Amino acid sequence: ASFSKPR
Amino acid sequence: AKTMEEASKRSYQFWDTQPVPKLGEVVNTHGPVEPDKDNIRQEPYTLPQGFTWDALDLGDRGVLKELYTLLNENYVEDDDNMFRFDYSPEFLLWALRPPGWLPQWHCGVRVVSSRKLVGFISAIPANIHIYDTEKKMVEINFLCVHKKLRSKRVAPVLIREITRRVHLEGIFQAVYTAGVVLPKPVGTCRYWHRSLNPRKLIEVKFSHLSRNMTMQRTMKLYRLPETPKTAGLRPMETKDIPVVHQLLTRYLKQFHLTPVMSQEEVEHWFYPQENIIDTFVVENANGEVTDFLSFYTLPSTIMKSLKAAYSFYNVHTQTPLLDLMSDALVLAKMKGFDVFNALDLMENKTFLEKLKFGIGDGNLQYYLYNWKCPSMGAEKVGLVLQ
Ligand SMILES: CCCCCCCCCCCCCC(=O)SCCNC(=O)CCNC(=O)[C@H](O)C(C)(C)COP(=O)(O)OP(=O)(O)OC[C@H]1O[C@@H](n2cnc3c(N)ncnc32)[C@H](O)[C@@H]1OP(=O)(O)O
Ligand SMILES: [Cl-]
Ligand SMILES: [Cl-]
Repeated sequence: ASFSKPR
Repeated sequence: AKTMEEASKRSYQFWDTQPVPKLGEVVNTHGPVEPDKDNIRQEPYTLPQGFTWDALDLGDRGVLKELYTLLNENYVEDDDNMFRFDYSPEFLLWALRPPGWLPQWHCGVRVVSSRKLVGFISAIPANIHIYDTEKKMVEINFLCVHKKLRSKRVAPVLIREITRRVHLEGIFQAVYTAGVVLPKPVGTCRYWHRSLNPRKLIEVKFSHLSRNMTMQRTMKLYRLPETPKTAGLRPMETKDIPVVHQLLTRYLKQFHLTPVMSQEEVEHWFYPQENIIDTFVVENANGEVTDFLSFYTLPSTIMKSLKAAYSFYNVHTQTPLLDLMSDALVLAKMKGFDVFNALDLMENKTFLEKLKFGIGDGNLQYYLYNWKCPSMGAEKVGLVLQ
């Protein structure tokens, strides 16, 4: 799994 | 390493020993790396002194509590270390007890003396369609080592032990995702985010006010209708299980990596559970269910709470996909989500920019264990993991 946020 | 340029330089002490293709390798075959084993190691792998294996019975509420505590304090974070997934007990039962689940595959590591839970990895069974082959595999999830045990080589032992436990059951392939680049991705996806409550997202630093744009301007850009527009949209019910199963199976045939779900598996993964999984079907003027959308719930602790929806499987045969996803956003907004997340897999690139999603900074790499096949573009990946 990966946790991403706006770039 | 999070990019294929960083992974170009490295060497892989553990993965070089495993039946996966080499990072440089370009693959034009389809099949196992090594043969099915007719004799399997009967003894668990040796752990460091003072640690021991334990299969976690998640029907025990205190054990389930130990697991989500381990995960909430030590599992995946955003790379800025601002937010960590906040896995609920009920979510974990959904993700970890699908049909065919096995207790030995909920594989824990405990301190011998105190019995404290300090490591975990899980396998769940899944039939997987990969190019022209259907194989029984497992999906590996929730590899977690306690922050104070990190970098002590416990992860490879967890991997070898769950591999052994899966081999004992006659299964020799696995699928798994990771944010890091390892030998060797079968496909690479990007996360995208759609603001629903922009005031909260900018306040909690999840997003930032874009260049020369006011707060008032930002809410206006992301404003959504109060009710969905698609005629006949309603929550999935028990009577919809067969047609949802039919719709999904036919729709997934166009992709190259997909699950093959039984009707019981469709019930488990899609039947709505508040604060876990939402599924809405489109029932038309003829009474026919022609489309459905689904997203699961995974909040994050602000290291309040960040309430996030994750796009799951969306199937269209008579409603335009664009319209279906607009209503998904409207529904998530109604249900109080702050952000709606989706990958660029399946046909999602056809709606991400149109619906004002913004690209994220992470990669989600997909991997097969002991299956050598050509890599594929994100739009041919038709498999979503939790
Ligand atoms: C037939 C059945 C087969 C079944 C098994 C199929 C394979 C299953 C594969 C796993 C599917 C997981 C699916 C998910 O759950 S993906 C989610 C992974 N979990 C997290 O991100 C939670 C937060 N992080 C942690 O808890 C730790 O950092 C973990 C436990 C991830 C690594 O622990 P630690 O930081 O203390 O490292 P180490 O010193 O002990 O060991 C490092 C070695 O392991 C390699 N590594 C690092 N991260 C990952 C990763 N995410 N997948 C595979 N390998 C990973 C690493 O490059 C190195 O190998 P090499 O560089 O030496 O070669
Ligand atoms: Cl269990
Ligand atoms: Cl094939």
